Amino acid sequence: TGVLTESNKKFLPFQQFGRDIADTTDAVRDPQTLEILDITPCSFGGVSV
Amino acid sequence: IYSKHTPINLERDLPQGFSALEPLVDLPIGINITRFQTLLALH
Ligand SMILES: *[C@@H]1O[C@H](CO)[C@@H](O)[C@H](O)[C@H]1NC(C)=O
Repeated sequence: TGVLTESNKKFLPFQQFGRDIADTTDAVRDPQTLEILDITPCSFGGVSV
Repeated sequence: IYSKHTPINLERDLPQGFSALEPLVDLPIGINITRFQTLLALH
């Protein structure tokens, strides 16, 4: 779940994924069109009363 | 079959530096290999 944005990461042609240090997927490759998408989590935060 | 091509200055020995070997082709063969040989092109 997230926001798929355009990316300027220079993927090698044999690389499909990019990984965060917490082993979560940061970038993905579209299997239909050879493009790279950045995954960013949606807007969230804390609420104080 | 990891591969890399690198320019060299002269022909004494291996240079000093880090050339990362990118993967090139993966083969699904899966046979028993214990010995190997290299051909030469003789004219
Ligand atoms: C699948 O889509 C890609 C890009 O749209 C296209 O190049 C490819 O030919 C398609 N494959 C088939 C079997 O139609």
